[PDB]
Amino acid sequence: QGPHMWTISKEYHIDEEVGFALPNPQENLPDFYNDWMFIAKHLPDLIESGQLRERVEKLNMLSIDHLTDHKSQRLARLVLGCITMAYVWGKGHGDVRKVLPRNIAVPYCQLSKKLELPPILVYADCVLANWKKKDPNKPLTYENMDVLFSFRDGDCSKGFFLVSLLVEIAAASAIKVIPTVFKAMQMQERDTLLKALLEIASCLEKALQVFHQIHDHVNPKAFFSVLRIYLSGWKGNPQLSDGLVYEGFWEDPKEFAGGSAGQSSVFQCFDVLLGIQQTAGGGHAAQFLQDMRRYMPPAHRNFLCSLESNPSVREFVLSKGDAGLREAYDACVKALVSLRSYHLQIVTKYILIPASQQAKGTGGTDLMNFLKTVRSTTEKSLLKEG
Ligand code: HEM
Ligand SMILES: COc1cc(F)c(-n2cc([C@H](O)c3c(C4CC4)ncc4cncn34)nn2)cc1F
Repeated sequence: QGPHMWTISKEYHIDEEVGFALPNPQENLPDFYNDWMFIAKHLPDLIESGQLRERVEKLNMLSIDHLTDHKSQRLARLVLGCITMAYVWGKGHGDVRKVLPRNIAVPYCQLSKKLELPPILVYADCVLANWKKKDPNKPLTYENMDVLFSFRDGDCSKGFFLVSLLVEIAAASAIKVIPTVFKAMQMQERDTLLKALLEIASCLEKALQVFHQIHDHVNPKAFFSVLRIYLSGWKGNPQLSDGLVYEGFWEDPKEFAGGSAGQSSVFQCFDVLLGIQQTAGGGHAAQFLQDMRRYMPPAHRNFLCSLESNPSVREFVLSKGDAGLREAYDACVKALVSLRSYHLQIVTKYILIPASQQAKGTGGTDLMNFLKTVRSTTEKSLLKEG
């Protein structure tokens, strides 16, 4: 019949409440994995004391066969991924391990192959599956939430991961409007389309207000001098120029990029929907965002290329000579420009200024240039405002 997004199929694994985030993540693994759980839950103490690497090297190789459902496999990825970052970087002062012991590398790679995700911590692990409600009968607010794992005391990982998650959830409230958009275009329902675009804009405007909470829960000194170390990967990294050896799984060292919000499917989703061709051309920013799709869960990666197969919303609006429809489309693009402009100020506070008192991103190239290119591509998609 063809690529028609008239409904969001349950096979895309997009939750009605939390969107691309993992709904009600599992907190405990079966008892068989207690040795992994003790290490993952005590990374601040084990790293600070210099005992982390020895505790990891003492592990027996545990089979992944006892992780029988999706949520336990996602929790185990988050546990193994946090342990791997702590093992590779240690205290973060130049003494790096270039070989991941087989006792963790083998189950980590087996589980990563099973979930079609690389054997490195991704945004879907440390943001989308790394959370819980303190009280299940209370709403999804910062006060009623916590992360499952942190790297070091005072690293601000709770604030950084949770505010990223909250923004991600706020933007997700617009996903349910996508089938209304495609259906209104197919059925030539102008008023329905206009109303749907304004609702998407409203959601993206609310996501910016949610972002303001970053200042209360993250401090620049801790983010840049402490958390930054554990967010780093091994692709174009001079500290691990050939990548990491996953002992017992692969013969040669392998390179994988560190976790990135370029792996967020909700932001890539609205750029695709609005025809902001962030992945077009052969430039660095476009190549990076396309590359980050292979670091997203497979159903979410599938949702994005499915959106790309649908008719263009931008081309539909551009061809109508309808001021009301063009304004509603621009309200969506404007809300993304506003988010990106505010995020540039956040990056200046949390990265640029601390770095100046001491910038390359996950892609190995200047992060300010990447962000400004992404923002500029969005601003240039406005049909009028200039
Ligand atoms: C302490 C605050 C923050 C800092 C320092 C920060 C830093 C960065 C950096 C360095 C990048 C470039 C990509 C990379 O190198 O991995 C990036 C991209 C991005 N960030 Fe953040 N970020 C912050 C907060 C947030 C929050 C709360 C969100 C909400 C989900 C967010 C969403 C994004 C998105 C979607 C991108 C991809 C580029 C774009 O779509 O404009 N960031 N961020
Ligand atoms: C030179 O100094 C630095 C360079 C940097 F690249 C970073 N860095 C990288 C990320 C990453 O993209 C990220 C993540 C990941 C954990 C998955 N999660 C949420 C998020 C929101 N926006 C970005 N997010 N955030 N900061 C930090 C640095 F200090």
